[PDB]
Amino acid sequence: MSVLISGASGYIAKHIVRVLLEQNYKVIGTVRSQDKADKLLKQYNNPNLSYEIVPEIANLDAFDDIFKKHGKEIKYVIHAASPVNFGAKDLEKDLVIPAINGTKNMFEAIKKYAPDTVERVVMTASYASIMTPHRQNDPTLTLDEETWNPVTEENAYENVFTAYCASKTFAEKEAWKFVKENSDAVKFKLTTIHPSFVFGPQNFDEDVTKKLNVSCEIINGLLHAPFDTKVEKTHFSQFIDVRDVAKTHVLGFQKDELINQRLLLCNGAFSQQDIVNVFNEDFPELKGQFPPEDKDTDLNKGVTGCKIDNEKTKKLLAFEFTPFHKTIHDTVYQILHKEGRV
Ligand SMILES: NC(=O)c1ccc[n+]([C@@H]2O[C@H](COP(=O)([O-])OP(=O)(O)OC[C@H]3O[C@@H](n4cnc5c(N)ncnc54)[C@H](OP(=O)(O)O)[C@@H]3O)[C@@H](O)[C@H]2O)c1
Repeated sequence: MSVLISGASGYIAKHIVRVLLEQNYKVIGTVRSQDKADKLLKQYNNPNLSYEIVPEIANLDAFDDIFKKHGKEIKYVIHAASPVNFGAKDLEKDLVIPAINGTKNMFEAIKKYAPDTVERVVMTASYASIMTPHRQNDPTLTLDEETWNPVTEENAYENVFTAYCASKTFAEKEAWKFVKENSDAVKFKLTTIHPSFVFGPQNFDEDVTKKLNVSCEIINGLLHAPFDTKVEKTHFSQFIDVRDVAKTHVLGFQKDELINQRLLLCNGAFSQQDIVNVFNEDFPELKGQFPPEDKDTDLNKGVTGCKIDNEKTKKLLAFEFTPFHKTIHDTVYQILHKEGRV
């Protein structure tokens, strides 16, 4: 019963792999290069961990070799690989295609090589496949676990963000379509996880680099912004802590009540200024080294944008989510401590 995790070098995946190893699972991670496999193996230093090389999830039958090799021992699959970095003017080839093709590739590989062996697939979708991007600030829209981003292929590429959100939406659509079309052929049950913007520390301190992964780069850029930088105080989106996201993925293949569930991971609205306020509150001795405190935010005026109804998700998961102030605090502390400032 090993666990296969797609895209094991990224921000969220490294936490997922940490939780899996905490629970004594045997783990096979997918990474682009031997280069990245070598560094990861030294970071975890755990004999239960191995990596296979998948250079490009969009390519033909990308995951077939893994299942030809380990098909008999893999019992659970976490499909977390999807493009988050991409050329702003290659939205199809860098973003939508690998999102969709990586998902078809993973599911077809299971059907071809382990149809009666793989028991559960937990797929990292996104809050982006549930929400409507241009209605994040609309309090009359309520989102729940059965809501879908209505983006179409025609209007998907309005800008880089709608494109990414469409990439997650189209990929998830294909996953459920595959599941409904192959109920009797393949044995695995699918669970999708839908994080909103994921904040929290990098799994390893050494991965605190000059530029972080996209979601935490939001925090990192605000933390290093000149004191006079204009900070938006208007509602931006929902957040979730990476450690809750990692925990949720692992539960996702363990708990039978999470079968066929879309899990909506949000724990609070925020603006950029709400993040900046944590800097000033929690590290007052650094006041002036980053933009100032301002309590006049949408959030502090009762303004949180579209309504999040994830009561079903919270009941199913049963563990309590990490609050915003702590998530931001831990992100910031790890950066400042790495820099020798606190
Ligand atoms: N706010 C968030 O962070 C957030 C929210 C909702 C959902 N998600 C989803 O969580 C998952 C991980 O996101 P993240 O924040 O951890 O960003 P990340 O650090 O950039 O991780 C992305 C992972 O997927 C790999 N990947 C992307 N495209 C690939 C491709 N075409 N072929 C092979 N590997 C590919 C990446 O490897 P390389 O770096 O080597 O290319 C990396 O390991 C993604 O599916 C993302 O859509 C993230």
